Amino acid sequence: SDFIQQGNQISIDGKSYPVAWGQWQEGGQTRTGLGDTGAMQFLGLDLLDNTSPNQQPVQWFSGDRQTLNARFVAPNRYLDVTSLLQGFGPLQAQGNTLVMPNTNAQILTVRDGRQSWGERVVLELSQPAFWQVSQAREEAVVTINASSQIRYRLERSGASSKVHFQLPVGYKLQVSTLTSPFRLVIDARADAPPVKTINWTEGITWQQRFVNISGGQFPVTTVTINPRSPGISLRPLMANPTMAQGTAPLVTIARDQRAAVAINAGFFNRNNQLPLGAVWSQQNWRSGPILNRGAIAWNDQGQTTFGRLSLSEIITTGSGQRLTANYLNSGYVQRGIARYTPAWGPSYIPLSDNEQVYVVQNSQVTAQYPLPKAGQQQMPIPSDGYLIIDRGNQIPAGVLAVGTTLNVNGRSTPEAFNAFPNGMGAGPLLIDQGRMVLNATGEGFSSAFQQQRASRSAIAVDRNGNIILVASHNRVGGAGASLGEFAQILQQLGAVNALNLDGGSSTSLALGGQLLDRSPVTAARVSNAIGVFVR
Repeated sequence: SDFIQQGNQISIDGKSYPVAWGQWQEGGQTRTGLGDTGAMQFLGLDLLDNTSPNQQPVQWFSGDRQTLNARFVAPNRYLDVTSLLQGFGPLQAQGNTLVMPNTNAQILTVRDGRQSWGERVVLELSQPAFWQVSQAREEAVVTINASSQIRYRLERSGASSKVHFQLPVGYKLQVSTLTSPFRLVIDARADAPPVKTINWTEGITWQQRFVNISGGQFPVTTVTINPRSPGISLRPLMANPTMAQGTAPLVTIARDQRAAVAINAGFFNRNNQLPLGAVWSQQNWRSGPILNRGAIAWNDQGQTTFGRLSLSEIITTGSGQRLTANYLNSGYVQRGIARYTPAWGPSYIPLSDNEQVYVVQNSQVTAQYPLPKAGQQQMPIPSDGYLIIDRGNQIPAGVLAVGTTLNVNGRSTPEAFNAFPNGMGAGPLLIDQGRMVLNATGEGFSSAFQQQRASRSAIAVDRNGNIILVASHNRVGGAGASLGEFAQILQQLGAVNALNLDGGSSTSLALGGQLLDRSPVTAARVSNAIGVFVR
């Protein structure tokens, strides 16, 4: 009931882009709002530091800043762009797609020059123009809806133009606008993007900062969430919303499952798209913990706990015999007893050779089969039961005869984890009660993993019990953080407890269904995320 019309696409020069929009009635007028992070990325609005979440000062081919009204309609923060774009004629929707107006801009000159921090390219324009920028490693492109050390080249695209950049390693583009005359300014420099603090909605703040440690200066993107704010909840989100197998871009997970904020989360096997580590929500285990790895758990009252999590399930038969299962709904393969429930999916395919499967339906064993190969073949998982998988003949003969009744009882360690209905494993645990506790070897991470410099993701809590989602990439003029450096970064950010999440190309942080920290083309498909919902 918030909108008369709404959609998830805008069209510019005949091409559609993923931007949330809505139109409503206000003072007898039709107003048009665009998701803020979407307007920023696909129109080129500079979002300036604000005060109240309902106000958003912006710069976009303006001598004076303009303060746009902002309204939140889950999962997005919509900026009222009606006045901003008034000169270009009434804004018209065509179903799910808002058609952006023709600004009739032309590129008049292109000039470049050296600066202290790199190089600058200036496009003089006849009118304001929508623009976007994408970068993958040393290749960058500025797309503008205007007709026409570093190297750059213009490509004409009808009513639009693209400026293609080949950049020195470490350099990024910082793009801004000017007036008198209208100009798109493209700066190539290593110390980017600039700092920003946006009060986004009640209980959610987005920041872009430089964090200095001994090892260098790291641009870091954060979203800080007060989990005690009314209507805020967090949920783990799987690429496939109803099964364990699958990967998808984080930004696609965020959009499709309507998360206001999301960060990539758990480790996975990219070869078979299976989860490796704990994932649970509303006491439903999507994937079990492995290797006593770092984990966070929480409830909908905003309470959290951190620790190194393990889960054991005791299976007790109708005679009283006990079996211990150490793997649940996991892509992680070791000798031992594993269990697969409907949370895994409709079927199971053997992950190792010479497995034994016991089919359980309504708490009774109904069948036993060998799964000799690979696999190769496919056991259905009963909707009213589960599968017990024996890897390495750990189950004594006759214990699970057809007809045997079973009870399964699970318990987490540390004991405190049993209180929390939602959680996410990853690792390593980096900070605990203010102290540096990194022990990657203890959590089973390889030597190679330990000496790697990479993009990093984390979830942390500060002094106030606010949750911080953190994405870091390369330091200015250098590599991504080591695990120790990342721990120092998080300590600098005020983390009292901090969990390392999956990093590298997996690192991605979405707000209002747009990536904040990197270009979408550089973000890998991931298995799962932590999502923030505002209701």
